[PDB]
Amino acid sequence: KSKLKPFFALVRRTNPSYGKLAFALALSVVTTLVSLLIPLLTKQLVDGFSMSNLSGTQIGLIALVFFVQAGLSAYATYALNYNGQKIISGLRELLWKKLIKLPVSYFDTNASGETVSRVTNDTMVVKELITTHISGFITGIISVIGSLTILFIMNWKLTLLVLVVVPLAALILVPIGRKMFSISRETQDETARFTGLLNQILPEIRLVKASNAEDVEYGRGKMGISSLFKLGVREAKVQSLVGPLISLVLMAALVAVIGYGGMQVSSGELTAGALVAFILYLFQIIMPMGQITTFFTQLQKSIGATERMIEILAEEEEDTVTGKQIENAHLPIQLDRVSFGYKPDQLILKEVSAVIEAGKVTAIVGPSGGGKTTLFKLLERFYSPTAGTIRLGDEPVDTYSLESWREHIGYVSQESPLMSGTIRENICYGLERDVTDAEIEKAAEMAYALNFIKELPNQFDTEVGERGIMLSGGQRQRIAIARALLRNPSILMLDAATSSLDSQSEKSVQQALEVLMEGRTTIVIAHRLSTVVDADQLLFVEKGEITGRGTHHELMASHGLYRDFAEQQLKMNADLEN
Amino acid sequence: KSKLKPFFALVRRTNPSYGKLAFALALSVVTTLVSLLIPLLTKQLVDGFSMSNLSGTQIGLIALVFFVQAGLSAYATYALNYNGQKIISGLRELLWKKLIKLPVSYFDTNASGETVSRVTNDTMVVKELITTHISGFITGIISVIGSLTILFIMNWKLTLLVLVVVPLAALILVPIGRKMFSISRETQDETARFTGLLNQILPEIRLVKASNAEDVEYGRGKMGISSLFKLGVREAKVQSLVGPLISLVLMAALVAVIGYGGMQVSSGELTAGALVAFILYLFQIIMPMGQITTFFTQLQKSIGATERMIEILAEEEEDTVTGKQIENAHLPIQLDRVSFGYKPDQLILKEVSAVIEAGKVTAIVGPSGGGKTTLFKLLERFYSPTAGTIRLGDEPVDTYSLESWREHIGYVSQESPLMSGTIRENICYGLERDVTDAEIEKAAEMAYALNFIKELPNQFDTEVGERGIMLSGGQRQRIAIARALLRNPSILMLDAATSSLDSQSEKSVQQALEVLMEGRTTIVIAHRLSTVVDADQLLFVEKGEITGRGTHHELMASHGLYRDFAEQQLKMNADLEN
Ligand SMILES: CCNc1cc2oc3c/c(=[NH+]\CC)c(C)cc-3c(-c3ccccc3C(=O)OCC)c2cc1C
Ligand SMILES: CCNc1cc2oc3c/c(=[NH+]\CC)c(C)cc-3c(-c3ccccc3C(=O)OCC)c2cc1C
Ligand SMILES: Nc1ncnc2c1ncn2[C@@H]1O[C@H](COP(=O)(O)OP(=O)(O)OP(=O)(O)O)[C@@H](O)[C@H]1O
Ligand SMILES: Nc1ncnc2c1ncn2[C@@H]1O[C@H](COP(=O)(O)OP(=O)(O)OP(=O)(O)O)[C@@H](O)[C@H]1O
Ligand SMILES: [Mg+2]
Ligand SMILES: [Mg+2]
Repeated sequence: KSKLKPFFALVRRTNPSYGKLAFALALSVVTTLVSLLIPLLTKQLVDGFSMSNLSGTQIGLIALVFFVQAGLSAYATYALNYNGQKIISGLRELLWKKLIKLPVSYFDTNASGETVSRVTNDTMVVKELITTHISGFITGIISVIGSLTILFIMNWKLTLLVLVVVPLAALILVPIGRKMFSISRETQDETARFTGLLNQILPEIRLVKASNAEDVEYGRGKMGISSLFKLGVREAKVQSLVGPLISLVLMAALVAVIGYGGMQVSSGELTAGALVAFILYLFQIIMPMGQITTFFTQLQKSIGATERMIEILAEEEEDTVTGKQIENAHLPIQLDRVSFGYKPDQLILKEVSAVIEAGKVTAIVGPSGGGKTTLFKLLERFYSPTAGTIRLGDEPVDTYSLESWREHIGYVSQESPLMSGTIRENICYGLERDVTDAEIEKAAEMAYALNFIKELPNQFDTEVGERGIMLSGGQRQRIAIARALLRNPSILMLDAATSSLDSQSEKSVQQALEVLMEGRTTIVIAHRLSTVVDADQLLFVEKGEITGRGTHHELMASHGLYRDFAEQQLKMNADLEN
Repeated sequence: KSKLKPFFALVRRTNPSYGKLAFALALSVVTTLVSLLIPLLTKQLVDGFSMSNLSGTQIGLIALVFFVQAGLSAYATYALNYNGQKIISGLRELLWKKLIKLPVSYFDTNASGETVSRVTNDTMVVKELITTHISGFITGIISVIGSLTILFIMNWKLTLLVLVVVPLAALILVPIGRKMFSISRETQDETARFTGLLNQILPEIRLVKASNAEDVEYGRGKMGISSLFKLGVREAKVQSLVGPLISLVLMAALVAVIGYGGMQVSSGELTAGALVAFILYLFQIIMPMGQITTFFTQLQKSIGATERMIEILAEEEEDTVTGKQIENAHLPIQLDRVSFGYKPDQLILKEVSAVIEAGKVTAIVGPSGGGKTTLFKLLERFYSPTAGTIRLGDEPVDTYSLESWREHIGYVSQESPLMSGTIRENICYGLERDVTDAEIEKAAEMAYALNFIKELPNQFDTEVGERGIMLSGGQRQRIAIARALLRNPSILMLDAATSSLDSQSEKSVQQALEVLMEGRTTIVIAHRLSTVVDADQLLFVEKGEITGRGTHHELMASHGLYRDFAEQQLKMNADLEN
């Protein structure tokens, strides 16, 4: 609560803005002083400099130099802008050091398309306030206090009148402040959701063109713009209510300076020139009051923009803490009852319990929707179990720091996602070492990628492009297997890595992986049982429960379901010749 | 060329801005006139209204009402903002009516993750110019011309001097204009590329967390921010060069009004008060000159921002033109010498020629990297062939309008992409009809989806989230097959639709599809030959060439390769029991 406190804390966590802004403020206050000084000099300076010829020759250069001193007020502007930029740049670094550290559950919950716009399109709203309206506020406040002291030395009562009228402006501007806050929050939310929709539509352009939904999607993208337009005009329709109201307040103050002006008109007003000058300076003060009002409305709008970004920085990332660096990684992974559900109500794993042997092939097999890839996401500690935990040699897996547990496990996903860039920026990813270009090569050959990656310009960059769309549906899986094999991992985890590639490449990659990972522990999902018949252990997973565990022969002889699960399989290939 | 012409054309293609802006301009010019009028009245108005009390009682209300007429200058501001918003909103509709109409080749070429920022983060730069600096320019120009006529009626020569000095300001401000243009273009390009990088990183968060590349990716996201910061400070470092230079120009003009002032000081300067007033009004004119300079620099920056968006609107979309609405769709698709390459140099299809029979199953089978999905992208006219064309009943497929050709062909891709939203927003997509709930069902039951879609809260929305990540890798393929089966298509095209689902679901979906699509033409890719043994025709595709075409038995007996391609397959399943 008290939005100003968290906003200024979020700004003050961007430290190096703090230094030169003082110099900026000093230059601005001195420029404001010289602005207040110029007329008081210039009038009697005209009569004083009656001999313009002689005055301009020697002292006239002063009348030039002060002007370029006005030039050195421009510096203050640039100063602000530089410091201004640093603040928003600081903000982006904060968010980009938080977004990629939040646990994956936050990204299953919040769709990450929108948070990207939170990083890119929100802080650009914080730019305008810091860049201009802070200078506006400071010059306005100093000019107002100066004119206040002036009129105070003019009068003892009418200054009290205006200083009481000002609080009325505060209480009449508060509701517009709240409305600006609410409108800015909804507009920033709407721009975030719009960019999310558009980023989720465009990369799927093949689906749009093929389903013939160009028109429906243009409509659903137009209805998103129109909810910006209204939220981009209603806000304007509130800002217009700062123009009259402020003047309206001065109107009352005028009646005030008239009312007491009529009340004091016997003793006061004897120097009616004093009253006239009072009114003149009231005009001169109504200008900077408008400036201060613009700054307060912009502060409320900026808080309304960043009140959603002020909680992405409070989400508790979770990286290396225990530091118990893994030392063996060659132990059998034990699972004691390990139950887990993405949402807390429904359970997808109901007291699973298996023993992944060390240095052998264990195949998690089962019908779709059974909860296998979620079993790996448990086994790689993306999430954490709700029931009892995993162990290595009777030690819980929460005793080893995550950085020492993900640098030992090479995990090929069901999608085999690629990122835009080179193929040497996806075959080697995050490897702190310099790959040595004999290593990228042995890894690709162990994934049967060296054949197809030499027909193109090279390993060099067949820029895979966005989501690896410049490669096939089989070549990108081969590249993902290569990325997993490059790290020389102790525990391998293939989530159907031979899914979308043909039979020949399947046999080759199988031979290579079995030649390499002989002494290490491997866990493969086999959607078609022909590829894991030789596995050492099998885990039949159905509905989040491990129904049958054992070798292929004993399980198929003891498990009724899996036999059919194999038999139909056999039938098709047993039908191939006849 | 001549950037102002294309920019104003791009704005004028947003018509309904055009109307109320005239009212806005009239209100602004009248407010500028009353601003120029106020002092000339107010001085002798203090003298004439010395009554103090009698003037305020009856006529004093005028001194109030004109102030709220100042309030009705605020309207003009809101007017601009409203019209301002409409322009940028208009722009977004233009781009969103162009981006989803460009042929897919443009999206293979230009990564779409940057064009999304071109739509969302560029026009927000056009907002500031239209919202404020157009009013600034108009008031400044009118005030400058008024003061020019004033000083002209004061003097016949010194006004010529200042009107000659102004062109010097033009020629000294041109280079800053060009620098602002270049900096704005590079900054907009950099923000686009940054948002592209970030949108291609974040949705792959599992890959980042699992490859342990949190630190490398934070670094590659920080190096993107720093190239905004520099491009966001260098621009500021150019804007600061408008402050002094303009004043510097006035400096010369001062010497000018002094120089001829000394030249004419014999005849002129006899009314030295005239010279003093000339200098005073030169100050009063140096203010609006700064305003006009700000507007010109902002115009150059806005052109620098939109000079990349002014060509996305010139890319020649390609939708329904010939209008020869397809009438039969039950003819055999003939392929004449066809050849196609994504880039013009390398050919991926080298004179392919096949005959997809009408009402039968033709299976395109072949090793990965062979060019099958590109053969479908030819057969669905995403791209167009470079060699001879496709035909239906001896008629080229470029004789039928695309809208009548994509509403007849249901095409399941290799990725089976989903979009965030309901499952009833992906099982039925772009269908103009109301999709009864009995139809969504006889569809999702034909794809073996009715079983898993009832365990969850319902068809309603087990929101599949961004890229369908709230569903499995098999459930989303089943949903994609459902989306293809819902449209009741004459030509079906399954690009490995039974890839990532288990054997039982494979058999069920195969039985359902063979029960439904018996009278229609189907084309399936089979990566594992057990699923298309019963197909009527086979197309062995290797390296973009159709090596063997025929039934399974005759081809396997006549084609040496495919036999091994089958035999090894058999071996694994022939090894399953032993
Ligand atoms: C929230 C709406 N925002 C505004 C509110 C404003 O209120 C004003 C009250 C004034 N006191 C009572 C007369 C005077 C003098 C000028 C004002 C101007 C103003 C400033 C510069 C040039 C002309 C004017 C102007 O409006 O012309 C009048 C000289 C003004 C401008 C804006 C943008
Ligand atoms: C590109 C840099 N942009 C600027 C350039 C500027 O040049 C100015 C030249 C002037 N003529 C020669 C004296 C006067 C009078 C004021 C100026 C101001 C100015 C305007 C309002 C209040 C104070 C000042 C100001 O600088 O204080 C001086 C009164 C000013 C402001 C900015 C932002
Ligand atoms: N955010 C989520 N990520 C992954 N799975 C989720 C999520 N939310 C819910 N689920 C549930 O998890 C299950 C998918 O995980 P699972 O491990 O079953 O995939 P899978 O077994 O690899 O699928 P398949 O066997 O077809 O490859 C589904 O039943 C789905 O309802
Ligand atoms: N933008 C692109 N989109 C698709 N393919 C491209 C593109 N650019 C180049 N290609 C080439 O197209 C070929 C992939 O298309 P192809 O039809 O061979 O995929 P595929 O045969 O379905 O792959 P698989 O058989 O493994 O599923 C690759 O050789 C690749 O080099
Ligand atoms: Mg492919
Ligand atoms: Mg799955």
